[PDB]
Amino acid sequence: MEVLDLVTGPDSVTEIEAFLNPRMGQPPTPESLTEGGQYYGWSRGINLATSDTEDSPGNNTLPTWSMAKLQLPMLNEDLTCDTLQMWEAVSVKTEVVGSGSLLDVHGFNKPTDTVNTKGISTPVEGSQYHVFAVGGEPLDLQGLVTDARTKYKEEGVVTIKTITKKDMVNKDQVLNPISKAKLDKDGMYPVEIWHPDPAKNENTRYFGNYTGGTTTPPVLQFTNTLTTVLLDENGVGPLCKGEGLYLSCVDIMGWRVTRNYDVHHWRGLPRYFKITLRKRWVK
Amino acid sequence: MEVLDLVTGPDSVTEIEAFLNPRMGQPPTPESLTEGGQYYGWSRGINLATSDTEDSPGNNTLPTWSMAKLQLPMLNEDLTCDTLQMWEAVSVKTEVVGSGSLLDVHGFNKPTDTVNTKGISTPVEGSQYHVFAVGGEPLDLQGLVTDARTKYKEEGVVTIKTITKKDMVNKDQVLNPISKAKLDKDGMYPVEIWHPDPAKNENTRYFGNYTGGTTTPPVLQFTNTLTTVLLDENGVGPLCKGEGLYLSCVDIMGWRVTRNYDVHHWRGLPRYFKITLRKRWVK
Amino acid sequence: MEVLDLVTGPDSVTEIEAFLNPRMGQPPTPESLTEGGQYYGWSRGINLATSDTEDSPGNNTLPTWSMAKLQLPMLNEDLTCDTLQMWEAVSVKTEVVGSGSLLDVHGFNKPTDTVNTKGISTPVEGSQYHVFAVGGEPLDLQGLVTDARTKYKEEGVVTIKTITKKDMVNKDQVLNPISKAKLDKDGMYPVEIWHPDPAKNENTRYFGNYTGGTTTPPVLQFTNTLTTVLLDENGVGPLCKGEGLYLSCVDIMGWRVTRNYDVHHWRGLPRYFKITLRKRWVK
Amino acid sequence: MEVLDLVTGPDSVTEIEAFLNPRMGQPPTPESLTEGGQYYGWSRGINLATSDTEDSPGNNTLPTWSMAKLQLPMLNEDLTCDTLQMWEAVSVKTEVVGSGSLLDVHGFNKPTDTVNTKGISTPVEGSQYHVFAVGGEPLDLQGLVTDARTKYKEEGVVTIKTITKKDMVNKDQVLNPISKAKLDKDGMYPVEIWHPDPAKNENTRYFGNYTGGTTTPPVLQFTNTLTTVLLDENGVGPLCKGEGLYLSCVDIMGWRVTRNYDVHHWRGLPRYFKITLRKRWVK
Amino acid sequence: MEVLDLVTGPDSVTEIEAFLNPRMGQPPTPESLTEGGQYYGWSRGINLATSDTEDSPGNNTLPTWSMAKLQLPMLNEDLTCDTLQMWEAVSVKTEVVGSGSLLDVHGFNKPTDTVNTKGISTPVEGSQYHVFAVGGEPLDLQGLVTDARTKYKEEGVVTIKTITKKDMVNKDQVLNPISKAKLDKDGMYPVEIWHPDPAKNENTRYFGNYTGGTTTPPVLQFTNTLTTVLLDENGVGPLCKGEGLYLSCVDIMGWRVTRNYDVHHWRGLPRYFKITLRKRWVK
Amino acid sequence: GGGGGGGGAASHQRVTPDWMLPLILGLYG
Repeated sequence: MEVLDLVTGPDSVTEIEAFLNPRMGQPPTPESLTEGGQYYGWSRGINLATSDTEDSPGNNTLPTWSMAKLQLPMLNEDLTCDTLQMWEAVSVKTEVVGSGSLLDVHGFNKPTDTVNTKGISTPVEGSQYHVFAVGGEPLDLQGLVTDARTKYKEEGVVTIKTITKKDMVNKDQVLNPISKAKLDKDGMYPVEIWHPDPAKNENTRYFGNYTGGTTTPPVLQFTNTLTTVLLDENGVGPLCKGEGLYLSCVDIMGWRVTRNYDVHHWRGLPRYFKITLRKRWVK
Repeated sequence: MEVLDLVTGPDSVTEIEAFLNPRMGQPPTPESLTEGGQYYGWSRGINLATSDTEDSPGNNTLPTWSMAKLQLPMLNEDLTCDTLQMWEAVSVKTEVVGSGSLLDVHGFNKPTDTVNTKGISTPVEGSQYHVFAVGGEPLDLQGLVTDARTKYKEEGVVTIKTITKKDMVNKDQVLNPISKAKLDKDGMYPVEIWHPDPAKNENTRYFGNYTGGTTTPPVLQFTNTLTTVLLDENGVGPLCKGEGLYLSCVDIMGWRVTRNYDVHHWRGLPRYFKITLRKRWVK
Repeated sequence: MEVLDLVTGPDSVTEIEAFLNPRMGQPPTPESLTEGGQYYGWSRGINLATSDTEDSPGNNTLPTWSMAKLQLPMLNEDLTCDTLQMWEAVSVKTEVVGSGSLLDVHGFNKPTDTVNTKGISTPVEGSQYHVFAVGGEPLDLQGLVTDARTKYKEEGVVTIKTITKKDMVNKDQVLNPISKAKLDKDGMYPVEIWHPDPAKNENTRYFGNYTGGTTTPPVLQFTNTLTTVLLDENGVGPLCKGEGLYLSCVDIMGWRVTRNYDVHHWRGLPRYFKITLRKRWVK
Repeated sequence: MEVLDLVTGPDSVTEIEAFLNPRMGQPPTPESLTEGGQYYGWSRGINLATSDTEDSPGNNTLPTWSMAKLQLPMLNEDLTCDTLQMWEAVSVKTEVVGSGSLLDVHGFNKPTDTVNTKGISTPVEGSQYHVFAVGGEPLDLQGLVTDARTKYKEEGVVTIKTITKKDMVNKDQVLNPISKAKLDKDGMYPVEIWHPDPAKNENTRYFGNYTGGTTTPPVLQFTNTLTTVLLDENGVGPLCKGEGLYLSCVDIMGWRVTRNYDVHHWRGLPRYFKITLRKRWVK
Repeated sequence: MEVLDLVTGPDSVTEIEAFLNPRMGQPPTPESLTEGGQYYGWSRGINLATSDTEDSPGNNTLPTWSMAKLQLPMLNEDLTCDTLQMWEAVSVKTEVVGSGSLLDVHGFNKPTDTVNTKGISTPVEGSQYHVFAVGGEPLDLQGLVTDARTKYKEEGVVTIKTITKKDMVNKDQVLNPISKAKLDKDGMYPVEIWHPDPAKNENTRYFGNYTGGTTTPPVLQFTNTLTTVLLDENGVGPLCKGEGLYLSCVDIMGWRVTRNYDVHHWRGLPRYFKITLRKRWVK
Repeated sequence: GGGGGGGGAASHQRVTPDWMLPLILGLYG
């Protein structure tokens, strides 16, 4: 994989836009605002372990990674040609949209004055997690969990056991090299299990940040004036191997809590991506 | 829209100033300090949903975007001339004025010692939201709400339903591309519904930040020594299409809470804008 | 006002030092540590509104701006000379002194263990406000209050009514261009009313920051190794019009609270200023 | 030790990768998720002093330093040659993996609603400590403890007494030059005792940060796009003396607390290292 | 004092190392861990005022400045020589050592679960104060106290009265130019009284920061890869007047609190200094 | 305080100090 000069001429540079909607737990359908669709953009009620050895989170309570594989313009006539062209992601403008909606404090969440059930509807608060990646192949994931004893559903989610065909081991609570996967499905890989693998991702740039806590104030900036350069130390950005551009993200704002038993629901927001790509000559 | 050289000569550069007052809910009139006017700069008492399916916020409890369209000096004799001139916004000095007024802790808000009704009058705290934009056309808005079931008044505010003529759908809690609008009216577009659209705003620069929480300390800096460059990666700033310069903003400092049922009122502060514009030759 | 070259030669550059003591409410005299002098550097007990329409803060409970007008060396023989010289403030080293005194937690304030009246004397906490300005004329102020109904004393403080001769209007809770003043007296302009006016102050550089909250930890840095450049985008600093250099500031660290009814007293700290000035030729 | 030119030619530059798993107290084995292995990645329950003079922490409740010594490619034929080559660490990409696992709030920890045993499983919070070092010899440690009277186990951990053969002295609560060691064993040197020695470590670069508190929200960033340059003011990086590269770290995220007597368990996460090395000519 | 060229040649540059132990209140001796020495590194129990007019802090409850005067190599044969040499401090690598010891939460401090006397031993938290200075003469101090009525012991500490021979005046709660001293003794000048004097210290560079609060999480970074340049705007660093280099500091981490009456003890940590000096020709 | 953000959270914008305006400007005319 020799990377040569930038290709010049008509259409050697292109822009790709996309928004990835969050995957907090409640699927996009049913759309009915009375049959579950009113939780889209949120997780369903987080259910807790019933004992130290009985922790089975429902799939719709586990935020998962969002991902999209975008198709770029075709490039090579001759595939047996000594020198071909590849799309190179140069930079990305990305933005999490909707933080202002968090200013709705007039709903029916747990109120701030619980003695009289007054005040305001408590806004979303808590743990936040923002990660996005742009690469030329799926984001490589390293699994690591809080508890290797957690009983994740066998269906509907991709967990470490889905990959290894075996039960998690104690090493899965730290770095177990065996527990790897690729983010190749949207809404299926729980973010409390799968993390960007720093030992791989040679062709993907990822950026994440985590803020913990139970009532931590969410903080978010948004501007259309910032660009993230995806070029590495050698001036080379992610190269689209099959002309497939991979976008990955997760944007958890925290939880809203209901007036019944403090049931928490994760809140996620959509992320916008505008990727600038250029053609690169490759040998 | 070919952008050419900067125009030189007498009056090729100009400065425009404006302050946009906040739109927190209580309109500017009545002015009477006994008939409602005493709430100008604040929202009226935030009223809460009465059930999970009955959330009808009053219009005067919903901060909305502030916007102004400023007229710039006329430019072109010949409109059928191959090369015309356009005003280009180069930079802006902007400032949110009045945070010092938040130091009044001698009023009648909920006191800090509630056992004896003593201490100080609790100052403004909570969720903060600061956004401003400068562009050559209205700020493009993407709607996204906390709850697609919220029953916003049909009159007095522009909501997603005003635009689509239909009820919100579950997709409106995430990114629904159909829910778009333009900030073309001051005090009408609620900020908990309408967000800068990152997929558009090619000719507008916007910058916002959100801090959540219920008692989060407001933080604010102000100096007349800072400038925000509005030029893009190509050195081109927003171009005033009809010589109309659009200013948009929202500056929520948090809430003050009364001594009756913890009623919260949003507090907003005015924003000052000093935009430097230059004439640009356009083909 | 044409600004020309920098004047060179003997004494064309000069340094000016000054410390402005805080103006929190209790005047410098009486000095007696039993007759009130023990509150110098603090405000007196903050008294609260007795109703929604009765808010009369005592003057000594309202921090006000500190300001000093310094005389610089005389400059011009010939005032009818085509080209004169003016003092130009190039930079300032400024510092808020005394934060370490906030480490005294052995006094008689409300204790941290209120059940047994033990622990430590609660240190100063809360809302902080730091602003300083250096200009060639008085700092231009824009009035904006929390409540236009507040009954500020008519004597002893300069309030919006002192300036307008009329009662405040609801617009005074937002930006009302009529409510302007100049900081031309020390300890008289309340900081909860008067803010640097961004629409003016062409010849002053100001910098401020606000942190709200009721128990927010005060934060402060101090070093003698930092300089603030006062030069504008054109390399010109504030010019001393009548060779009078204006220094303005306010540095509120928060409040201490007593063991009786949680009475709060604002704590302010002195600010030091070392301004470097140079002579400028002006046409 | 004269450092000369960089060696050029085939294989003069090399990359080395490694992940160091945390050492929070529970060893890697037994692996059994019922016999202790379920605590791997965590410490065992923190046990408290029984009196002011009886503080005996269990070894498995004390996070210790992680370290690894990596073997690099051999270099010198002639050891009696005037000029030899040495491996020089130029830079490191390092990352703490797994913060997303902290988003599991569905387990059996102390719940956020203790009155009804509901809400969510409190996530990991508290004191955080992140340190990593890359050097050409073991990290030099300076001992300093909270209490010189603490009765650390004599076996299983390397403490100041292990080194001095004598009991700690009061000077061990501040800087006592005698209490020095080298991080030459993984999982043996408690981080509450051993700190990077700033008076030594001439051939190691270390970087650490500490955040205290009991419920402080953990914060963590991770990206594969950042590099830490290991070169000193003279452009020289750590030199691998015996071609042994030393990696050291500790990454405490805070504690989880159980539903029984608020027992706290430290949580640590693995750290990834990708070190770029180049051959250096040394005289 | 004309500063000329840098001296070149053998030994024109030199490095000086030193660690200053904290001075929190309990002196280094007695060393006995049963006779008080167990508090070395901490202050003794903070005792509170008994009334508004009776505040007598014990000396061993008052952190004081640490300082050391280091002797540098001698320089001048001829003192009547037109041109002499002086040592110039160019930069300093400084580090506060031991924050990891704060991770000991297994002691006997007030526990986090006070209902059952469980959880963990509350770690050090609260007000933090970090200052260090490097200069060619003693650090010039400006006194400023919380309360001019405080009754500091007349012996064992240097206070404003020690210097003025008179009682403090109300002006001592703000900036009183008369209250000045020099940090010429280690462990004698209380940090709640004596602050770096910005009006002096022409030959000293100091840097401090203060964080208040009662339970504020201590935060600390440490790395051996950072340097603080001591050179001023003219490229000149502190010059060692009598070849005596002055190091000053205070590093308060907050307090630990006991299980009896919430008695607070200040915790301080040692600071390391590595100063690089060069010879300078002076006329 | 203790709740940071510096990656995936749409990042911080800056401003230019007035006196630095020409430079910064001269690069985009």
